[PDB]
Amino acid sequence: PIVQMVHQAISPRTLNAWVKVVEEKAFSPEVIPMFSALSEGATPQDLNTMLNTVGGHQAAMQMLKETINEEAAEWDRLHPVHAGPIAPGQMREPRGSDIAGTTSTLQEQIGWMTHNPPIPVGEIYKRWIILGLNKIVRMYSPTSILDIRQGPKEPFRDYVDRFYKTLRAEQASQEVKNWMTETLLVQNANPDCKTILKALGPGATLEEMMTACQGV
Amino acid sequence: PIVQMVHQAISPRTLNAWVKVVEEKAFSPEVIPMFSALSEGATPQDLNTMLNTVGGHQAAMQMLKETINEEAAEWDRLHPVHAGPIAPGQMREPRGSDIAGTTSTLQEQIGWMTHNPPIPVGEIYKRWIILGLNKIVRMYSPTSILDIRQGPKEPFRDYVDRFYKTLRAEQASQEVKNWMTETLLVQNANPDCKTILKALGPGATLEEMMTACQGV
Amino acid sequence: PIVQMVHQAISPRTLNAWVKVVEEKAFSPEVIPMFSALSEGATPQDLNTMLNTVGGHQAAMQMLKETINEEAAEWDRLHPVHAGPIAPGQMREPRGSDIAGTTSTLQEQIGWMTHNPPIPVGEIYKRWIILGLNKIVRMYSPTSILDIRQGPKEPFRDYVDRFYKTLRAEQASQEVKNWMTETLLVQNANPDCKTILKALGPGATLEEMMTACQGV
Amino acid sequence: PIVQMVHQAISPRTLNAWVKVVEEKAFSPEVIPMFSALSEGATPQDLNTMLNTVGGHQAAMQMLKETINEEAAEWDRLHPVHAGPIAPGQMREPRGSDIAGTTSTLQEQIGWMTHNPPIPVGEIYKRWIILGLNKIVRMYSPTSILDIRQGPKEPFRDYVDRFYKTLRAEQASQEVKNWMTETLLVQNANPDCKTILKALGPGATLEEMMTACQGV
Amino acid sequence: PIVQMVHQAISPRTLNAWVKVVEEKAFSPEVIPMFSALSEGATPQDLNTMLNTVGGHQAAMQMLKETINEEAAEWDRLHPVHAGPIAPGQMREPRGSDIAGTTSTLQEQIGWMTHNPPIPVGEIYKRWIILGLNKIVRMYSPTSILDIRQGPKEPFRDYVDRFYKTLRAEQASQEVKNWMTETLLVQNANPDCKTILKALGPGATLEEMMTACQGV
Amino acid sequence: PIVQMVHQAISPRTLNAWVKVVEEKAFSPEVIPMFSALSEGATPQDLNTMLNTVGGHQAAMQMLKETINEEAAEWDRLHPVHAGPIAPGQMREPRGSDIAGTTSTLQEQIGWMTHNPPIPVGEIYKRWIILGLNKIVRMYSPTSILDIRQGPKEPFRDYVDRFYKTLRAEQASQEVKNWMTETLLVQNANPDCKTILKALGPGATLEEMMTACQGV
Ligand SMILES: [Cl-]
Ligand SMILES: [Cl-]
Ligand SMILES: [Cl-]
Ligand SMILES: [Cl-]
Ligand SMILES: [Cl-]
Ligand SMILES: [Cl-]
Ligand SMILES: [Cl-]
Ligand SMILES: [Cl-]
Ligand SMILES: [Cl-]
Ligand SMILES: [Cl-]
Ligand SMILES: [Cl-]
Ligand SMILES: [Cl-]
Repeated sequence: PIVQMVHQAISPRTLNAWVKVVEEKAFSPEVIPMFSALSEGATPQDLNTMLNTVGGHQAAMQMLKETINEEAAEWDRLHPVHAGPIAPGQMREPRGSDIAGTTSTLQEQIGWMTHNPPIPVGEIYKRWIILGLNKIVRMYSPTSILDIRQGPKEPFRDYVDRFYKTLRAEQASQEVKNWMTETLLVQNANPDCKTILKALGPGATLEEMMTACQGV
Repeated sequence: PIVQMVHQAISPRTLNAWVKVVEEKAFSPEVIPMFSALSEGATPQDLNTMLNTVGGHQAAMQMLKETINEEAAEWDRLHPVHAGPIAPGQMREPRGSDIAGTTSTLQEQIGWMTHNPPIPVGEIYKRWIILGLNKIVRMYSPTSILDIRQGPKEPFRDYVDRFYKTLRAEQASQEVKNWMTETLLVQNANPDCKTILKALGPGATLEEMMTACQGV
Repeated sequence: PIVQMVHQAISPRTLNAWVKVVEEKAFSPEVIPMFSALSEGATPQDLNTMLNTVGGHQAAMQMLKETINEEAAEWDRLHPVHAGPIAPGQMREPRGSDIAGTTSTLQEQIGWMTHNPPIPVGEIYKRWIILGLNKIVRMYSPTSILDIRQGPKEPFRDYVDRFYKTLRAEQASQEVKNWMTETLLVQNANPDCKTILKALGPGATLEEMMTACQGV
Repeated sequence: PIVQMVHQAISPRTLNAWVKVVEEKAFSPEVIPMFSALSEGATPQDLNTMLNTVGGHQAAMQMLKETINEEAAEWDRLHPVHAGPIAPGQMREPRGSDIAGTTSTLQEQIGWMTHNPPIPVGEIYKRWIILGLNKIVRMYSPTSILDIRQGPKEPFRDYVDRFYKTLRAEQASQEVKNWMTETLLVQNANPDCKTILKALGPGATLEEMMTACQGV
Repeated sequence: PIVQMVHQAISPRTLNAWVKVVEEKAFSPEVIPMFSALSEGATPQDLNTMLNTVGGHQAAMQMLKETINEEAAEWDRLHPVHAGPIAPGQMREPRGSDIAGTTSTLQEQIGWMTHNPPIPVGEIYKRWIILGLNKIVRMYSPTSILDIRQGPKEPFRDYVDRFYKTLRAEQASQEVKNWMTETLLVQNANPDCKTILKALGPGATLEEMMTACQGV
Repeated sequence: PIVQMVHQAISPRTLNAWVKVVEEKAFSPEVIPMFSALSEGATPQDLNTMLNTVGGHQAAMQMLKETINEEAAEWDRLHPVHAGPIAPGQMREPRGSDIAGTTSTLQEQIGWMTHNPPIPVGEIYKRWIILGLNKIVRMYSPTSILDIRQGPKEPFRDYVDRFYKTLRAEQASQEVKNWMTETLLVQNANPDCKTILKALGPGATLEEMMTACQGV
């Protein structure tokens, strides 16, 4: 990576941490923030390193490649490379494959990221990767948010855990996710607690809803 | 984070330490000082990282979001953003969402924190988070301080452990907590030790109270 | 902490090390040097961090608070704060609560410690804490030094281990501890070895005493 | 290694990490990116270190030596060393054995890598090593891509895992690997899912293919 | 410690390493080089830290105190402190107790070690400690070198291991240890191997002696 | 050690790593590259540290001492120390014992290594140590290369592992080791595979030989 801006190689325990995360948790939603955390300031070389060191899950890793290729193709459409000799004081325009690290050197990647103005190929490629990770996470989620219903003897707290866990893996914008909160959470509660929450009105906090069905 | 003031990415073992803390201890009172300890000099990006890497406990994490949103809304009320072009020498006013890291870049967060005078968005957001963590801890505490009573054969030392453990998780200011100490501790002791402590008078130290009921 | 004088946040494994020490060894005498070791150059913020991250032992932690408050009250008595506007070139007088970190900022704590002449609030508060730790250790020691007596078939070496272990936790100055060595050690040995040591005279080293009762 | 350009010795946990990788995973495809990751900025001395610290697998390590010798011999053919005294301001031409580290000193290796223009002996030798590692991985793969066929009750997702796992270890260029994807994957699926995928047409993504055979 | 010359606090894992060494290996000869290794550049404060963090073994730790006090008393005899006001440009003469760290501050210890000419109180105290450690190791060794005799079916290699292990813990100068090698090793071998070694003559290497009795 | 050229103490986990290597793997060939790896830039003090921290194996450690003494005696023969006062601008000539670290200070060792021209006592002593380590490894190898013969049902790959493992521990130059490869490997294969390899001719690679006897 590059620390704020001097270049550094990816650390053994960063590498190891990422490997263990995928081994232990597969593609559970929290893996993605972990990935981003472990890739702060990462060059495409470091990002590819993290991806390539994953054994197994090669259907997902292939899916991720395609997503990255789609995003790369789109970048090329919007940003066409122009014919001409790259002047002494300047550096060339990056393609999608240069951003994905496959067709660019470490020094070129360092060049784009540090040069003024900054061309953050690390952070661009990272967004493409996270995009592909979301597609995987969402596909690899077994349950739908519509199916999360509170059991008759289930403590509300456990139902809310399942609800927002499943919600975290849903393919939905924030406005849609807002609708799911205000509609489904109360709708799919068990009869006893459902009554209790309906009596609070449709503008009570989760704290208030959780403390309300705490006894029941 | 930023070390005293050069920017740095959050370390693998900081990340891992925070993850294990929540796994092992859930939301026991000591988790909060640990959080603060592990987030010293943290930017909103680093703070969000720590929060987002938590798997499970999504009812609490959602509660935390709402608290953060409430604190954000309050910040906006007190600090209204003004219309105008941000001059070359200056930086824009942060909103609550910029402080919560959701609508601000890493560079902007670095900008506010390092610029003179300092606009410590890291430390502001951290207070909001700790506020929300307290709401969770206090809600997730099973016992009330009123219910902590010494068993007939219970060593005083173990009763005082339970008392100040439960006290640590109570929703109460210091003055109220002072009242609980001077009132309940002696009140809820077992008959034999209760007599002993009453004889010391109402201005004896815990050391004196503990050593007094040490034999009994 | 501050490394010799640039400020730094407390490390994950410092934090973790302190936590494990208390978990594994409770308040055994060696915990205190460990605490001091792990808190070298620590600010009050770092010291409070270490204390607050302890789960359980809240009777002791409360005792420690009172001791710290007593030492704070005493500091205020000897050092009264004066009325007046703090000039541009100067910094305010610290109270006991500023030294205990509860009423002072990190920057103020950094200010006092680095400014010339040095006002070492870190090292002052640390002494108060160690004072309170001793009160706990000594109270939480089950045995008295008077009760350490050598068994009839006990190897002297094991008796000396028990003696100086129990001695380490005693409430006694060095002169009193010197008296205990020269009086009790030989006095409370078993008959066979007691005779042997009496024959050496009252000015023989522990090495000489241990090697003398090595065969017996 | 050399960090961007100051020289450094290879770290204990880099060393250990590489050792454990080979112990745990033998020569599974992901070992190679790990090797490269752990050898970022490595000198030939550091590269030889990593190779020599491997116990066992000495048939492979010998194979690797031969590959390295072949690449070394080829370098010498293309780059013949010229007779003459190396001037004060200059440094000598590296042979293949100098690149492989066997006939060059650490200082010479540092010299070539840092001097302008750069003579990256570290990165050249690394390519030769990775070349030899591929020969081993590919030879040590038990299965052929032609033999990966979906079981009648096998979830497609598991079949795609096996397919792209085995594909990763194949001796094939990208164009050949593209042909294998578009030809064999669908061809060797089980009857029920095979029909489903044929109906999508020959330009559907893996995401679309995987989600299509998700129910079946 | 002080790294070559900037001051630093003792690291968590240095501390922990020393603690585990004593727990696992007690006072086996190799502990002493480990101690010295872990205390490279250590101030008396750091040295006392390492010693004080040892739980158990308090007979030995007390023995060590006495040795340190003896060495301190001897230093004072040879180096008497003179009466007079310490000038602005100078620093005071250290006593034995200042060297042992008990009566000197960290800054004074830093002062003596860094000032020109150097007054290495760290390295002086370290020698006293190692002196006391040897007394302990040698006392705590169960066996004498005279008692190491080769069993009739014992492989010579195992006998030489026992011999030089026991030799390492002996109270003897190098000349005496040389005599033990050339005299006892061959003398105390078993009849079959004893004959073999006598035939080599009295100037053969251990390699030659070990390879000679390898078959037998 | 000294990092490229500022002095540093040997790290806890370097120390620990070396200790574990000897505990786990004794004197298996790969230990030697590990030693060298862990001793990059090491002073004689650091080298002695690593050697002295080994518990057990004292027959080997004694053998190593003798080898070091032999190499030291040889250095003294070739490099005789001259009589005269060492001038202010210069430093003294090192003896073998100064190189082995026994009769030289840390500062002298730093002096020789950093001064121009460089007198690399660290790297000289290291060669002597590795020389002595080879003598041990080779002596402690149970099997001869002549005795490695392929079993009738043994996969060739396992036979080649045993061959080059045993070869690695042999006392032989590269030319002799080349002869062993081209002569014995094929000679000592089992009848079925022996025939197969003879048919390839006497200039086929190990890759070709291994892939040839892969089916058989
Ligand atoms: Cl790869
Ligand atoms: Cl851009
Ligand atoms: Cl997230
Ligand atoms: Cl502000
Ligand atoms: Cl707290
Ligand atoms: Cl003061
Ligand atoms: Cl080797
Ligand atoms: Cl080149
Ligand atoms: Cl102590
Ligand atoms: Cl001196
Ligand atoms: Cl030693
Ligand atoms: Cl030389």
